[PDB]
Amino acid sequence: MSNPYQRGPNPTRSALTADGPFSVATYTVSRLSVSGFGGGVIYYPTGTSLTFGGIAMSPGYTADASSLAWLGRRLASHGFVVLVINTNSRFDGPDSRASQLSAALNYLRTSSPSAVRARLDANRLAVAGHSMGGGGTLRIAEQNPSLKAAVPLTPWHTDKTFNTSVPVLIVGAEADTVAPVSQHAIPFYQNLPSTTPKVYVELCNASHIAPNSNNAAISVYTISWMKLWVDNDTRYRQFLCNVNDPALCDFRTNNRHCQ
Repeated sequence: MSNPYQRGPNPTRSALTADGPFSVATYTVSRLSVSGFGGGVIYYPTGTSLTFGGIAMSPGYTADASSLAWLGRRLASHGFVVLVINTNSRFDGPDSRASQLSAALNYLRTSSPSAVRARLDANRLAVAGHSMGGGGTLRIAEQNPSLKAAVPLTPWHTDKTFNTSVPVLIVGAEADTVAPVSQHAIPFYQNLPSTTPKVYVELCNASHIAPNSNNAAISVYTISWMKLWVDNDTRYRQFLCNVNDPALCDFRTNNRHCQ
């Protein structure tokens, strides 16, 4: 076997900025059915009988899974099972959101409808989250080394050091005034262990709400990082190596993923 996990056509930067090749179905996880997180929406591939890796995603300065619907759908369409949670509360802090992400991942493994479980390879799991949720991503990554990848988006957290070996790609927003890049995203990046694969990208002319609507840069880098590590799909290395992107105002990496 070459790469059992590889999915979809050969990628072009262009295709990575709109919904991908797989058809997508959704399933609402009602708040009324689960314990350690609010509800959620699972986005998953139909029209295929391959299994995909799984992603749990936390919303940002709200409880609403709808705020990241575009990106749950987006990642799904490129070949993922994606559970976007609602949080228990509007005001849940990063560490509680880490708990909720944990619960959503267990939900995916143990509790999802048969339609979903069928598309899912529960051995290949990753996390993403906006803001507060992004801080959660770092915490949960620190606690579960078996996660494939973490993608914090304009992350916010009071703690600055996370001891994780999970590959991290952080998206900062240059004009973010709620989680300023130099007090949040960049410290997170710098404090990760030296041996962990990591990338920081900073969106020019974007604020904390940048992840809340369709966004080409967030799309390209999130899809590529997920593909690279969840799927071991090195065809995605090209979007994360020798990067040159006018959308970006900063780019930092230890370049372990270009090996």
